Amino acid sequence: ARIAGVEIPRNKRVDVALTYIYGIGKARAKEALEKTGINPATRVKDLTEAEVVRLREYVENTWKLEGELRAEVAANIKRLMDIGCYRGLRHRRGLPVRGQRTRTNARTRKGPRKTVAG
Amino acid sequence: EQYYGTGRRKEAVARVFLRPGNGKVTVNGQDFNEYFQGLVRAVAALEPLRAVDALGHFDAYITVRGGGKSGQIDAIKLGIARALVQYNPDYRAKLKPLGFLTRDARVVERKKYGKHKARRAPQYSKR
Amino acid sequence: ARKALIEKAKRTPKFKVRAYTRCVRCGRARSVYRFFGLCRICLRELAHKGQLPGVRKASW
Amino acid sequence: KIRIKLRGFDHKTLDASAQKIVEAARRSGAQVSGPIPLPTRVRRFTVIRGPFKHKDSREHFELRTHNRLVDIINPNRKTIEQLMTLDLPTGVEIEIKT
Amino acid sequence: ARRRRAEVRQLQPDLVYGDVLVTAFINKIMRDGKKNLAARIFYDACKIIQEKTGQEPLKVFKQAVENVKPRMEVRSRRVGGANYQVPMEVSPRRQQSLALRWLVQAANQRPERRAAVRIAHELMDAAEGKGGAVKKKEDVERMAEANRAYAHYRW
Amino acid sequence: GNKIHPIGFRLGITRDWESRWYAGKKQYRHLLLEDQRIRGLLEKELYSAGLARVDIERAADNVAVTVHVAKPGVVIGRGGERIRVLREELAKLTGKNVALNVQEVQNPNLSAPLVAQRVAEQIERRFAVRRAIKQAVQRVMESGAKGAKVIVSGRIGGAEQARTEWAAQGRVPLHTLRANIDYGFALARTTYGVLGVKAYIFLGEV
Amino acid sequence: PRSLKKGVFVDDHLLEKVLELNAKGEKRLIKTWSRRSTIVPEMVGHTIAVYNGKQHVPVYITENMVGHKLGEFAPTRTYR
Amino acid sequence: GKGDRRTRRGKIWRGTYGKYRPRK
RNA sequence: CCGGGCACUCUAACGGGACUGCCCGCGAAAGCGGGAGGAAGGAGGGGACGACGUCUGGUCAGCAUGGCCCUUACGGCCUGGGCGACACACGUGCUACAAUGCCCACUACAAAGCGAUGCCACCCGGCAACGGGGAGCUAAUCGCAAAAAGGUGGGCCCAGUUCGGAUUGGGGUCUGCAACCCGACCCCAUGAAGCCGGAAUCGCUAGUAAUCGCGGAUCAGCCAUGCCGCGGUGAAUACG
Ligand SMILES: [Mg+2]
Ligand SMILES: [Mg+2]
Ligand SMILES: [Mg+2]
Ligand SMILES: [Mg+2]
Ligand SMILES: [Mg+2]
Ligand SMILES: [Mg+2]
Ligand SMILES: [Mg+2]
Ligand SMILES: [Mg+2]
Ligand SMILES: [Mg+2]
Ligand SMILES: [Mg+2]
Ligand SMILES: [Mg+2]
Ligand SMILES: [Mg+2]
Ligand SMILES: [Mg+2]
Ligand SMILES: [Mg+2]
Ligand SMILES: [Mg+2]
Ligand SMILES: [Mg+2]
Ligand SMILES: [Mg+2]
Ligand SMILES: [Mg+2]
Ligand SMILES: [Mg+2]
Ligand SMILES: [Mg+2]
Ligand SMILES: [Mg+2]
Ligand SMILES: [Mg+2]
Ligand SMILES: [Mg+2]
Ligand SMILES: [Mg+2]
Ligand SMILES: [Mg+2]
Ligand SMILES: [Mg+2]
Ligand SMILES: [Mg+2]
Ligand SMILES: [Mg+2]
Ligand SMILES: [Mg+2]
Ligand SMILES: [Mg+2]
Ligand SMILES: [Mg+2]
Ligand SMILES: [Mg+2]
Ligand SMILES: [Mg+2]
Ligand SMILES: [Mg+2]
Ligand SMILES: [Mg+2]
Ligand SMILES: [Mg+2]
Ligand SMILES: [Mg+2]
Ligand SMILES: [Zn+2]
Repeated sequence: ARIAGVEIPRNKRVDVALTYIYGIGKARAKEALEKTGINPATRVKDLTEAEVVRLREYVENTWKLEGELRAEVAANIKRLMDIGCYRGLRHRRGLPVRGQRTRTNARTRKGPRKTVAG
Repeated sequence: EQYYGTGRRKEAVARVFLRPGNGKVTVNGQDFNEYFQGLVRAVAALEPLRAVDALGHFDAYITVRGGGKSGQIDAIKLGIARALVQYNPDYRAKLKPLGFLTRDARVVERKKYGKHKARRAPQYSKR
Repeated sequence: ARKALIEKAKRTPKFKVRAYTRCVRCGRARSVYRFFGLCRICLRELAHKGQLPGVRKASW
Repeated sequence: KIRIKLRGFDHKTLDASAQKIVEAARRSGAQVSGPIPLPTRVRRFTVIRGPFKHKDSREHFELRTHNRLVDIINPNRKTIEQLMTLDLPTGVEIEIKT
Repeated sequence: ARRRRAEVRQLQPDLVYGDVLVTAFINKIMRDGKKNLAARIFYDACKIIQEKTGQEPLKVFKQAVENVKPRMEVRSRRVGGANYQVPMEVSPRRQQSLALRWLVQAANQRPERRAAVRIAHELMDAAEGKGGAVKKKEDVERMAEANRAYAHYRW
Repeated sequence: GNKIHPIGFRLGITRDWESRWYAGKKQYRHLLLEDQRIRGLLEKELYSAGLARVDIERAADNVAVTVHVAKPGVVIGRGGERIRVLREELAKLTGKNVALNVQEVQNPNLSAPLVAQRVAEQIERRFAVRRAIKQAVQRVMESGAKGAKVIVSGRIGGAEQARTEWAAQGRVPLHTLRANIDYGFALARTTYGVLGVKAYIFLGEV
Repeated sequence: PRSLKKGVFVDDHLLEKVLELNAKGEKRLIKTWSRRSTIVPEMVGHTIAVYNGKQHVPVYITENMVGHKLGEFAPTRTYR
Repeated sequence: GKGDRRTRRGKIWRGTYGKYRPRK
């Protein structure tokens, strides 16, 4: 069931299977099922060509999505990076941005542990 | 006419009134099986009457309050016990050997400082 | 603590946020109970003396 | 409606003052509902024992404000003849709301 | 138990059967203090085990727990260097405890999705003389009869 | 590190507060501050007059400051003169229109804070502390007082190392709160250092 | 996720200074000890020296960096 | 579970309100 | 809800009640085993209480204090910054790795506390944080308030997922003079590691462990997952 820029969920509930699209979580899936007038509990296989085409109509152009969204986020990174912003420096050095402590437990942003001696 | 038993269990109070009848017991505007629906220990509430062969000889109305529903069930048990004793004192001969007239005094123990919940001590590592 | 560091008593802090408790007797810098206006050490000693009515030994 | 809100840090003081008031009002007035007790406001304060740690040594104290109610019914003069100012207790505190 | 004998707790009887071993097993199933959910597990398992095989769940439960109880085991004793595995018999109370623990642990190590289904099929297999709990029991007994060369270290 | 304050233990039973009144959320703070100011003033001036306890009571803007003295002649003064100055200076700090009250305490050696003050005085002029201790315990024991106890702090007699003094008599059971155990602390500030003086006195049973 | 939610706050200090500086043409280096204030559009083109807490570092203000604050370009920290 | 802030349990653990846990 | 009434649950002040007193046994005695009666027993359960002293234990950075150094200066005000830094290492925790589970509606049962511009029922606006309006409670009467696990109903179907919520992009509210350094919170989106943990090591013997929520102090706000209390359900085992 192709909906957005290449995206094919299958064999699951529709609202759940829409999370597999990039710019769609649970909220936007519920909104699509709401305004498109489609039963959320339906399986992917049982989707009508008209139901699929209406879901495509809505989801395709209401919000920016997979390729545009990835490029927009990455270009936002580049945007606040080329400026001399401190946030850009935190993105450069590969350190957390939201203002956490970096003495311990910066693992998610800094990668696997590289243990120097002491 | 009517006989009264109060009972108390783990911060619960279950006023129990016993009369003759068919065996229908109601609680706070609900039948005994609708308010305690799907609780496997609910049958213990009407257990004290199985040494006296009630439930067909008797009938009840109970008002319970406080704590959780398990304490409610056990307070109902104790209240039925005391109502049964005030009805017929000879029932004591079949009650205390079963143990239905004893107030269960097990209370939740207060929380102490230096602990997590009143006994659990925080874990140390490399003493 | 320090005398000048009880400058909160003349409050006029130039901004309403800069008001801190500053326990009256000991001039506590960090930990002050607002209800007594005292700090835990001053509260302990004063409750030991018996100058705070109603204060007993908690036990249960 | 004459509400007499009694409050204090001492329970025996509240009992003394309230019973004196009720004994004064019992020689003049009605079947007075009398000394009803109200729940007590409990303020607890936990304090670390020693300055400069030993964190896990703290002890706590508790203040308790006790409350009593009188509710005299149909008093006219002789009740307030023994009411104006006759009481000994100091730590007691009395309010009158109508 | 340095001073006293540590008197055994006397469990409450059961509301359905009136038997104490059922309450003990229901306690062994309970986790996080949920005796209601554990009782529902055990009794839906009772219905399933009484339907899938046309026998009474009472005697099947009893026969399974009886089949899982071992008669010998091993304890480590420090003698002349490193300790050795010394076999010995079992207390009836400890037999009960070990049987119920092996029952629950072999039931939850099963593939079945629902808990009650695991409990029911575990009880069935144990009542027939096979299954995982009886396998652990027979391994415990195989520890005996094997290091029996240390039968002079009984203590 | 043990032996919490005894009067803090005793506050509930067989002991009473130095201030007994009532307040609420909006009043307790500066009222307690006012009590502290009163006790501060009375410890500034009346130290050498032999004062033991200051009991302050409030009904409703009425203050009842009660000074227990071992020598009321210095508090009243000649012709009442001294009950004019510091009784007005008392009202020149608090605008509550407060009056002052005096009371007699018998046997200044029977009040523990007074005994503490006495031993601290004899320490400041550098007497052998143990003689003051045993003599104080005897002054206590020579008039009822089924128990008596005195503790002195370190740097005794000016010694470099700190020590701990002793010589109680009778029976002084600080552990059990039954029998009206009184306690007083004094501070001897001397050239070598500071000496704490703890006077425990045990009298009565119930 | 950054929010000021109404009347975006800019301190008077550099506000009046720069709105009077613009009237006479672009000025050279300015003095700034207030990094609490927000950047406004008309600041583009100047050269603003901000305080690290120790030093005075010049910053070239451009159109791209209008929505941010003065101090995003003055690093307090010094490492490696 | 409790750390998922856009679920109901994560809302009651933080004590907040929103779309996934309306007040009433 | 009303009339009305205190019997009841309750609130809070004084009492009664347990003493190995009764009986069998054993014993020289204390006492021990067992049994009845009793709400309860052999210290019924929990506190407050920590001996002569010890380690030259801890803080003059709370206070007070003995000596030695400071004086356009260590004192003193204010702005900014810092205590939040990171290639690492431990301690204490929080959340998890799921089906006895998650989420969604629906519904029931706590105790202890807090609140005069402070808590904020209720109506409106907004997906929401929150805003506007506004009632009441000097609070056993009002409000925080909904307890949560649980109950029935439903969907999920063993899968890095309707598990898990880290990280990051954007939008927005709020306290505050002011959120770059460096706040909480809401919304959209992104949906990382992790599928029960190596050697080793910790807590707990009865309502205890385990789990579930609630409140409080400090505080304009809050980095509280801490700390101090409260109750809901409720074990396993102790040969020695
Ligand atoms: Mg309790
Ligand atoms: Mg608990
Ligand atoms: Mg430690
Ligand atoms: Mg100083
Ligand atoms: Mg502040
Ligand atoms: Mg503060
Ligand atoms: Mg601590
Ligand atoms: Mg003294
Ligand atoms: Mg001497
Ligand atoms: Mg005493
Ligand atoms: Mg989730
Ligand atoms: Mg009425
Ligand atoms: Mg009566
Ligand atoms: Mg016996
Ligand atoms: Mg017996
Ligand atoms: Mg017995
Ligand atoms: Mg006891
Ligand atoms: Mg005891
Ligand atoms: Mg006891
Ligand atoms: Mg004792
Ligand atoms: Mg020392
Ligand atoms: Mg040191
Ligand atoms: Mg000094
Ligand atoms: Mg720090
Ligand atoms: Mg480096
Ligand atoms: Mg409501
Ligand atoms: Mg009332
Ligand atoms: Mg009411
Ligand atoms: Mg009232
Ligand atoms: Mg289901
Ligand atoms: Mg993986
Ligand atoms: Mg997922
Ligand atoms: Mg899995
Ligand atoms: Mg123990
Ligand atoms: Mg707060
Ligand atoms: Mg943070
Ligand atoms: Mg909390
Ligand atoms: Zn202080």
